[PDB]
Amino acid sequence: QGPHMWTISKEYHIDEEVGFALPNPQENLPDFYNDWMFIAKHLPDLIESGQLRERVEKLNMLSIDHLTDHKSQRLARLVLGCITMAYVWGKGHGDVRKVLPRNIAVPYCQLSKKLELPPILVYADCVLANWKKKDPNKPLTYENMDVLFSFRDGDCSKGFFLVSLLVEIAAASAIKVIPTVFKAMQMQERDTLLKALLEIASCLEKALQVFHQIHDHVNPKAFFSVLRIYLSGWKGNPQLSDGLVYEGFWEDPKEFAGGSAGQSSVFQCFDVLLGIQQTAGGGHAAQFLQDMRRYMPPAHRNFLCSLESNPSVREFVLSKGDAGLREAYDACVKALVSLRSYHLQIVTKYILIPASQQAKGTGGTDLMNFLKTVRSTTEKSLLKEG
Ligand code: HEM
Ligand SMILES: COc1cc(F)c(-n2cc([C@H](O)c3c(C4CC4)ncc4cncn34)nn2)cc1F
Repeated sequence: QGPHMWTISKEYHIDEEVGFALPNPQENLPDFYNDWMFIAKHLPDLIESGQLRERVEKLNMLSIDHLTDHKSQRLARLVLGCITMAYVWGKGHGDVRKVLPRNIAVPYCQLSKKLELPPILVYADCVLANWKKKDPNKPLTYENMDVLFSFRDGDCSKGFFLVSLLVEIAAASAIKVIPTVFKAMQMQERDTLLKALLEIASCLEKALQVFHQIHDHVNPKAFFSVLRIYLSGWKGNPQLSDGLVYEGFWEDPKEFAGGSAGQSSVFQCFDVLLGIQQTAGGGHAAQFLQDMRRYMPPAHRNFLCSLESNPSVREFVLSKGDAGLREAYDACVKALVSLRSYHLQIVTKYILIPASQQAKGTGGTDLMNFLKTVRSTTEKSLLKEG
């Protein structure tokens, strides 16, 4: 019949409440994995004391066969991924391990192959599956939430991961409007389309207000001098120029990029929907965002290329000579420009200024240039405002 997004199929694994985030993540693994759980839950103490690497090297190789459902496999990825970052970087002062012991590398790679995700911590692990409600009968607010794992005391990982998650959830409230958009275009329902675009804009405007909470829960000194170390990967990294050896799984060292919000499917989703061709051309920013799709869960990666197969919303609006429809489309693009402009100020506070008192991103190239290119591509998609 063809690529028609008239409904969001349950096979895309997009939750009605939390969107691309993992709904009600599992907190405990079966008892068989207690040795992994003790290490993952005590990374601040084990790293600070210099005992982390020895505790990891003492592990027996545990089979992944006892992780029988999706949520336990996602929790185990988050546990193994946090342990791997702590093992590779240690205290973060130049003494790096270039070989991941087989006792963790083998189950980590087996589980990563099973979930079609690389054997490195991704945004879907440390943001989308790394959370819980303190009280299940209370709403999804910062006060009623916590992360499952942190790297070091005072690293601000709770604030950084949770505010990223909250923004991600706020933007997700617009996903349910996508089938209304495609259906209104197919059925030539102008008023329905206009109303749907304004609702998407409203959601993206609310996501910016949610972002303001970053200042209360993250401090620049801790983010840049402490958390930054554990967010780093091994692709174009001079500290691990050939990548990491996953002992017992692969013969040669392998390179994988560190976790990135370029792996967020909700932001890539609205750029695709609005025809902001962030992945077009052969430039660095476009190549990076396309590359980050292979670091997203497979159903979410599938949702994005499915959106790309649908008719263009931008081309539909551009061809109508309808001021009301063009304004509603621009309200969506404007809300993304506003988010990106505010995020540039956040990056200046949390990265640029601390770095100046001491910038390359996950892609190995200047992060300010990447962000400004992404923002500029969005601003240039406005049909009028200039
Ligand atoms: C302490 C605050 C923050 C800092 C320092 C920060 C830093 C960065 C950096 C360095 C990048 C470039 C990509 C990379 O190198 O991995 C990036 C991209 C991005 N960030 Fe953040 N970020 C912050 C907060 C947030 C929050 C709360 C969100 C909400 C989900 C967010 C969403 C994004 C998105 C979607 C991108 C991809 C580029 C774009 O779509 O404009 N960031 N961020
Ligand atoms: C030179 O100094 C630095 C360079 C940097 F690249 C970073 N860095 C990288 C990320 C990453 O993209 C990220 C993540 C990941 C954990 C998955 N999660 C949420 C998020 C929101 N926006 C970005 N997010 N955030 N900061 C930090 C640095 F200090």
